[PDB]
Amino acid sequence: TNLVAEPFAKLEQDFGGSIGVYAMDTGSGATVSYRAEERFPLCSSFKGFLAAAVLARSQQQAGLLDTPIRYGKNALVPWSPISEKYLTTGMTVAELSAAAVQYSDNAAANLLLKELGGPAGLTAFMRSIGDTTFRLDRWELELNSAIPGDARDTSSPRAVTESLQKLTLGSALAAPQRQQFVDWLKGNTTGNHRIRAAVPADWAVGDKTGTCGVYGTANDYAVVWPTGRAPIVLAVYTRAPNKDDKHSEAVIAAAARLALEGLG
Ligand SMILES: *C(=O)N1C[C@H](NOS(=O)(=O)O)CC[C@H]1C(N)=O
Repeated sequence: TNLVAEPFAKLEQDFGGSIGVYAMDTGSGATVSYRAEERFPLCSSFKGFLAAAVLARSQQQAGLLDTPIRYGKNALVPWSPISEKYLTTGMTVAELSAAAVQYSDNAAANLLLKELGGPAGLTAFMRSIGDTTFRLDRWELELNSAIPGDARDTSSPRAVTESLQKLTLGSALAAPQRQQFVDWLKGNTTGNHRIRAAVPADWAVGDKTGTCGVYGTANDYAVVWPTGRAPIVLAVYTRAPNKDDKHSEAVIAAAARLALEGLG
């Protein structure tokens, strides 16, 4: 039996789908795992790892992050509020990266993906840090289709958490670039009702959300710094079997609460 798992199973049954959770206490090595190795659509959440890959490239291409990109109107797609606002100005690669992370800007994500050689390029970066699960296959907006059983544009809660740790706390990025990634995550604007809602207000959080919407499909991943303790890294993903099934932020927050509670 798995008593630790029963509250999660209860939660996803009330929800009407599947919830996937993985949390790592980087001090103790303790973990909390629920459907941790099943695939879930990435939706917008891929944009965190996208920003990381751009940061890694900027270590080896001098002035890359400072480079202005003067994109045209044909680079724009729905829900690109920052990219639209800066259309007549242009944006640096840094600014695009922060827009992708902190506002989930779609156009900014597509412009950066192009710089890396498209979804296959981001996938190759993820492989280079030892992540064999992550895959990005399509661009915005098609990557959000979230069709049950389609492996395209998916990862697992465990692989996400493991890769997040490597990039934010490990050595996969050089220190200045690691700190930039952490700062982008900390300044995220879209995650207030997800993992941030599960966390004491005095603990620092950096996160990135995803919301495909269809098939009850949404997610959040985070690094959490509890006051006086090593950081906790975690990922919460949801999906559901019917196209009209509605995602729930509350369910992502409740799952996060159970992970933090289950840790030692
Ligand atoms: C990503 O899943 N999305 C981008 C945008 N904001 O969502 S997020 O903050 O939950 O990441 C709208 C939904 C979506 C998309 N359809 O591109």
